[PDB]
Amino acid sequence: GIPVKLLNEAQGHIVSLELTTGATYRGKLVESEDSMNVQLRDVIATEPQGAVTHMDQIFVRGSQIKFIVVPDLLKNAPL
Amino acid sequence: EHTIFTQLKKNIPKTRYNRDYMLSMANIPERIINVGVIGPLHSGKTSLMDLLVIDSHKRIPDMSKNVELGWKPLRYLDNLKQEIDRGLSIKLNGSTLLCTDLESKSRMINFLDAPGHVNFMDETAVALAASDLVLIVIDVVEGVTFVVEQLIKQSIKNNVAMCFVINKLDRLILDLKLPPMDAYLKLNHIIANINSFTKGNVFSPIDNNIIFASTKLGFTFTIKEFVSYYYAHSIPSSKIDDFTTRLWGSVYYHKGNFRTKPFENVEKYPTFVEFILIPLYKIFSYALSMEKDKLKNLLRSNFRVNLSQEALQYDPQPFLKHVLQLIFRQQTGLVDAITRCYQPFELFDNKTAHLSIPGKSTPEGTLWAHVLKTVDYGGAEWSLVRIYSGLLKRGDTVRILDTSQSESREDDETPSCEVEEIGLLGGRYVYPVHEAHKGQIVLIKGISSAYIKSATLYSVKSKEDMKQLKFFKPLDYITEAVFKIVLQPLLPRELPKLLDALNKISKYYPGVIIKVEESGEHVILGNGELYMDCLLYDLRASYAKIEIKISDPLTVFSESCSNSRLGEENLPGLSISVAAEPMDSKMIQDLSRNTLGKGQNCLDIDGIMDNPRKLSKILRTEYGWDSLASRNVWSFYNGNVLINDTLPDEISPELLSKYKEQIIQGFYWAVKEGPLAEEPIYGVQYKLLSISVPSDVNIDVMKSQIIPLMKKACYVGLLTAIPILLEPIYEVDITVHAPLLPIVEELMKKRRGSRIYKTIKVAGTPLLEVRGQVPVIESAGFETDLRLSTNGLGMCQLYFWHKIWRKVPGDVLDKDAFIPKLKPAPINSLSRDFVMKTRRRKG
Amino acid sequence: HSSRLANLIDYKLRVLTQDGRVYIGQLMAFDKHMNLVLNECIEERVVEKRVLGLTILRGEQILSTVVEDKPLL
Amino acid sequence: GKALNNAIPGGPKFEPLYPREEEEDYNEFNSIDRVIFRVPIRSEYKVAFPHLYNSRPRSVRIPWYNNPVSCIIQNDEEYDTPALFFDPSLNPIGDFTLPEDFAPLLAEEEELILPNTKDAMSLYHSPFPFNRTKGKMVRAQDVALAKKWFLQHPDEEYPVKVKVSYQKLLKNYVLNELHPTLPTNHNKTKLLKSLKNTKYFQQTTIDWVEAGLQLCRQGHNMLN
Amino acid sequence: MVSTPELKKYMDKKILLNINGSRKVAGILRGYDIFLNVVLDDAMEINANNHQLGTVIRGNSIISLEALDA
RNA sequence: AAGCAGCUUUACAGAUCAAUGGCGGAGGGAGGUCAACAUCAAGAACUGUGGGCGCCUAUAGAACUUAUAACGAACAUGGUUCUUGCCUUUUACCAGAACCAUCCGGGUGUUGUCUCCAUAGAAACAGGUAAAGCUGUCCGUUACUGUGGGCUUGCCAUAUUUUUUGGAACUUUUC
Ligand SMILES: Nc1nc2c(ncn2[C@@H]2O[C@H](COP(=O)(O)OP(=O)(O)OP(=O)(O)O)[C@@H](O)[C@H]2O)c(=O)[nH]1
Ligand SMILES: [Mg+2]
Repeated sequence: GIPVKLLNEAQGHIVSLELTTGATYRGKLVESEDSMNVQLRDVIATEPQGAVTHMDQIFVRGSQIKFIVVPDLLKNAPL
Repeated sequence: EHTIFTQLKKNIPKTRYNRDYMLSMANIPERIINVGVIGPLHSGKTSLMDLLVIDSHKRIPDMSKNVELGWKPLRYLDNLKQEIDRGLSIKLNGSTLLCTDLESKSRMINFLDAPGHVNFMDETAVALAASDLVLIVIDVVEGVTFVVEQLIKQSIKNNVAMCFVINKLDRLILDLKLPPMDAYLKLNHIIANINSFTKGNVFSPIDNNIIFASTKLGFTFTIKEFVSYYYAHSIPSSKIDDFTTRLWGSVYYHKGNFRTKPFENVEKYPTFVEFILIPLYKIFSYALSMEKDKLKNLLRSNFRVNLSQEALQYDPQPFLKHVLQLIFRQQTGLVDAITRCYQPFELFDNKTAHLSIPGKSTPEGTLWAHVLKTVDYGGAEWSLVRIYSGLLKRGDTVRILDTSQSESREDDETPSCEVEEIGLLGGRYVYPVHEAHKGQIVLIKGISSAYIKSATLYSVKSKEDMKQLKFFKPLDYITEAVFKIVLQPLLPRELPKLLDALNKISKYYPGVIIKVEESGEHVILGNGELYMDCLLYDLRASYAKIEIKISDPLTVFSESCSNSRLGEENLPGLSISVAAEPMDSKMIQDLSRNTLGKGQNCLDIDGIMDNPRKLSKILRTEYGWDSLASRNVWSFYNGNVLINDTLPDEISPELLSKYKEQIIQGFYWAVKEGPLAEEPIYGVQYKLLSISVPSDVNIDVMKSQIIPLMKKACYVGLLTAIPILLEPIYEVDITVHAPLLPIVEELMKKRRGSRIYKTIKVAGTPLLEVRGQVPVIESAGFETDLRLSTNGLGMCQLYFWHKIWRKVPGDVLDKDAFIPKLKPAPINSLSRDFVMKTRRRKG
Repeated sequence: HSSRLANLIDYKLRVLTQDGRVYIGQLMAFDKHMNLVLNECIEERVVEKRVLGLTILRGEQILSTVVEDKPLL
Repeated sequence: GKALNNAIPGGPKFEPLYPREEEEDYNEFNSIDRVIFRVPIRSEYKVAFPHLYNSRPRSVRIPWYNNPVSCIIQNDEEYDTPALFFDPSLNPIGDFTLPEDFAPLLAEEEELILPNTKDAMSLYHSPFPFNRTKGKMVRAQDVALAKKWFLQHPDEEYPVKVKVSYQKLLKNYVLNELHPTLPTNHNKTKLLKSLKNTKYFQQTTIDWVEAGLQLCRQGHNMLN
Repeated sequence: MVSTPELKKYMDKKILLNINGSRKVAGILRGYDIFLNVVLDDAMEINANNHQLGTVIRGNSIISLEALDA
């Protein structure tokens, strides 16, 4: 399915996302999955409060993701 | 700027993925990749890159109607006139290509097409220091011969990942006409024989490290591929991944179930044969033999393909290709294994550490790059580089250095040049580039002037970062030149132009050694006949227009001995006594092999910087070496090992420790030359038996004194040592038919050494692989003799490996034996002849 | 099936999510889980707006779908 | 071979094409005292590598090198042996199950071998005319049957009489190839097509022999 | 399915886990699972009162996993 | 790869029997041992001319490249200028070069014919170029149904941890 391949193609670029938690994470993406797992670096979190933090490495569960936000050149990619 | 790009895009025959998304993918380091392609003669390299390019560009201007039907194989990445007229790849040329995959996630890839000829092995090394992983292409008919052995060996030594591509299977079925059961056994024999020489990793079609392709008919296979596009539709998806495992390896399925049992019941074939080989042979026999009306039904029924009657009218061959490229689509199976086989973290640190030394600091935050090849394109000359760190842009001032100046290790240390333009290599075209990103191999204009052969390139803003950075070691070429020719210009007034051209040669040709003598004659050292023939054509045509005179093919020799010393200073306060010893063959072979001593391998002497307890531990451990001598080992040479043995070493160790550097410079100076022919010395050990120094030494011991005295003592020490003259020997790889074996034998008997090392039945083909050894002075016109005498059946490759120098049977100095002039000398004295002949050139 | 879903392709859509937020933009890619990809997106949390760009939503998160405008040339 | 005035033992010999061999000089470069003498340096070497074993080559074309040395096998004696057959010249060299319905897609035919596939794979390697099923028409004197015979080796057994003929035919072939014409005429329409026109001619059919006899009487009457 | 995650590089190293209910744990990484169930040794709570325990954390719960020292 | 449904058509009974919309048609097919007239290796890019709306197409000239890929898997003669034998010279020649020609052939386009063959017709009208449904009108089925064909389709069927058989439900305070 194409909605997963687009993700794999944004590996390397910087990504923004939203979780069921309520917070948004922003950073370079290293690995993804068909599940929608993620592996990122130099993340800059921002919760409901506005509280910023730093997280060196992160793994996720896709189930917990609401939606992603992806770079602009990834609209000319082949489907 | 923008305008120049507007004229340059019109030359480029555009693309299906255009340039924007591929140029966009360059930022992420884990994205893209770099890959070289290597193999023997005519393995399908350049035609495989042909496949990737025709899957790349939508409209190529060069196609005749003939190449599109594929009667004559199209050659992309052979640009030059020599490459087309000769018929073989000469200079390496790459293609920057965005490739999708089965995962639909595309990546940029930098392909490097290396020549397959042995005389050009040097440039393959230039692709080794560049590529991250390498595709070794094997002929299913030829199988693997010694050159593949030494390719997977050099490959695994240089810390690059290996993909194996078994090519020309259509030559397996069509030419040799093997049944399925025998063809599977043949591929399996090739796989076992490629696995035998690899240590620590076993391959198998199941592990996706082996790829079955035919570049002519233009198809490519991995088992995951041919399973995914077809058998994945038919049966559920959870069973396919374990089905792939249940494909290879003796598994047999009777009806709907598989049992490893021998073949019990009746109708019996293996799974790989049943699901792959048999349907392939069916594709061929049906495409050729069957009525074209019948085939449409099998295409629609099985593969869901429909064809126009125009496709049904070609000829047997171009219709076969149209059917194969039709059924098996654009090749993402190759890109799958190329994507999987290279993981940057595990290999990369070992690969960069193998050159820049393992110590690393100042990560990222610096421009760090390595210049390998000076390429001749339509304009001028261009610099092929790999980008290890940092960002390049047009007009950037860049620091440059040379590999030898790096061997030597503030102000006066920095030559610098601006980067005028950076292209991506498009083979026949070049793509203009604003900015160069980490990991990608790019072309640059303006950097060539500061270097010859390899170069180290960096930009550093910090002092500590200047201190921590470590330069690239000089690129180790795969073969030593060894093939000697004396050029003069036909009209001496034209000497300067030739000079210029020669320098240009040394730039574009990494394996050439240009030496200027006393008389102005220009000695050129090159790998073989063909290589130096390309040298001479580019020298008379492209570069220098001067008509030139060429001498008779010759070779470089060496000096040795087989077993006391009195010496006197020009101001007789010094005395030198140095013994001369032959060396063990095991020690010689361990020195000639360049290694870090990893595993159980004997340590190379270049690691002497490690604790001499370790070096002495290696010497004593392997050779039973003398403990005192092992600890008294001083250094190695440009050449053999140097040791200090005497009591005054104990008497005045410090006074000698002041002269050690004098001895070590004047010594390299001495053995770099020689007493007989002024040629380097091979396999000769020295020990310093005595040293006598002036009294109170008032500026008395000096380099101008000790150095030429040590030099003379080494020379006459070699004279009293019963010296010998040394000749290099090619190892010969011949492929002939069985009934032609005696002829080859006589050929060997006719030349000089007549030494055949091995004779090997080539399994599955009517070919003999004959390994042998030939003197290089006799190697002239040997290939043509073999080819003519055998009426076009068979072939010869002369490769220089193990770098062995065999003794010349002639007496070393005997004025008595030599025979009249213009007569080839007798077998009894060939040493006196060669020595004298070089002597009257030296003076 | 999914015959209707292909018909929506390349139309500006109004997608309500479980959070209440509503995304808007064209539809480039579609899934069996109802993963939607959307181009030039804009949330309307509610007198509010934000510019995101390319957004990939999950199936869990999506509630309803509705065409805003016809397919663009 | 023509340009360098060095010929193959079985190839044709031409004139020099470059007049002056006259220059002969000893020198510190040339001197036989400084040159190591081994190998004959046969002329085949000068032709095989024209920029190396030959000094100052001129008007020389870059030769082809090293084709793969094809292995192809063929059986001329018994055709009863199958198309895929191992030839004597060749060196000796409980978990998961799915329904029985599926098979190899293309295997619904029992045997891949056909009566026409052996001759077909035998036509896959054939000279130009036969390997192509579609072509264009040529005049009878255009097709050259014996051209292939004198491009080959005389081998051994033949007498010198026919070998010299091989060399002569080769010489004529090389001259015919070396100097082409490539004429382009849009202007001329056939002397016969424009000739038949108007009154003085009429067109019919005749036996070939009768046409010959007519033409003979015409020639005789005209010379008389 | 069942992509065995890339936790080989964390084995036998200290960690700073976070779990559901804003509760977090330090420990040496012993072993991991398909579903990301974890084995930690020398487990210490972070309430700020740090209690030594000696533990198998469930996969579902896990939010993230960090490294204390580079 | 069967069936169902959807799509395309189809022999069609059809809604309309209007305005529509689609696909084709407003100059047939094949073959001339038929002729006339033009050209004619291919490609990027420079200059000039003409047409249509800076762009596109055609023609001419120059330079570069390809293996001069083979208008011809053929190859024959002559002239001039040079170099080789000639002693004679004429006829002819001997055997290499270069520049020219001539001759036997080929394909492509277009025009006018000839033979054999095809059934709707709307092949009807008016505009022009070097060309044509090129354009405008126009008409054949027809744009929405059911029977009959093909597929480009459903992707092929999972309630127990990463999406479609729910951790939801509910309350209260702040602005
Ligand atoms: N029969 C057969 N020959 C093949 C096939 N693929 C490649 N070849 C051989 O490869 C030759 C042409 O391939 P090239 O790519 O030009 O040669 P190459 O492999 O680049 O050789 P190098 O330039 O020396 O590396 C042909 O002469 C073929 O004999 C194949 O599928 N079948
Ligand atoms: Mg090649």
